[PDB]
Amino acid sequence: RAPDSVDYRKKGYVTPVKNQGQCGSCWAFSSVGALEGQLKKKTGKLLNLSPQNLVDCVSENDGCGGGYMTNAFQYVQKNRGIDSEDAYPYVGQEESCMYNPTGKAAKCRGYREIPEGNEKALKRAVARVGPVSVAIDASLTSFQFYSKGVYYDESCNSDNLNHAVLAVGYGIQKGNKHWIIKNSWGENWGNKGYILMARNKNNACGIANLASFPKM
Ligand SMILES: *[C@@H](N)c1ncc2cc(Cc3ccc(N4CCN(C)CC4)cc3)n(C3CCCCC3)c2n1
Repeated sequence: RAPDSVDYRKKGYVTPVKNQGQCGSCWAFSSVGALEGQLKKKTGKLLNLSPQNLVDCVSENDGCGGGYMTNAFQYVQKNRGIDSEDAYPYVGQEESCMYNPTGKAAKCRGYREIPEGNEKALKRAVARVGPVSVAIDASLTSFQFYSKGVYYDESCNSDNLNHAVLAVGYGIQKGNKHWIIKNSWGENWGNKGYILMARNKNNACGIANLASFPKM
């Protein structure tokens, strides 16, 4: 059976929480987070990858205007690599693509998508693969000002996907099952940059509607 609790932060698969600023690059941080997890799993090394590389170079996405994680993974595969954060620093603004092979830190062989709305499939992926990129409805004031506990709001709309984050684990808190989510709004947001979101509560906030992970 799959573990009843998994927390990749404890296994050293997760880099520190970042702050995306005003740029709508949540999709880039979500993608990089998933790649960072696979890189650690494959090479045993953990390092910050470049979301700016993705913002400036994934032509299929809209830079600071938004984009999909699947398109980001496809880029890394076709481009044959993505630079480290140190080599291509985050600025928080769209600029011409400056990718350079010299700073390459990871590669990608493709990606897989989680069946729409299937939390059991998402659980399997987090348990057997690692951190997974996911999209959610983060438009509610209750989410914006989250501080502690298992987040659940009857007003969340699973069809209103407007933000991308990273699932780095799952567990239970005071009898309530949850997903451990890494956001990209800085360490001062939520619980040191993280939020626990309701698990197995009918795909709350659309947690399993647009999930995917990279193949390495
Ligand atoms: C995260 N900070 C963030 N900010 C703004 C977002 C806008 C969108 C919606 C969106 C815009 C553009 C695209 N691409 C370009 C056009 N092609 C046709 C499709 C891809 C995709 C999506 N998002 C998304 C919300 C849902 C999760 C992914 C990001 C924004 N996210």
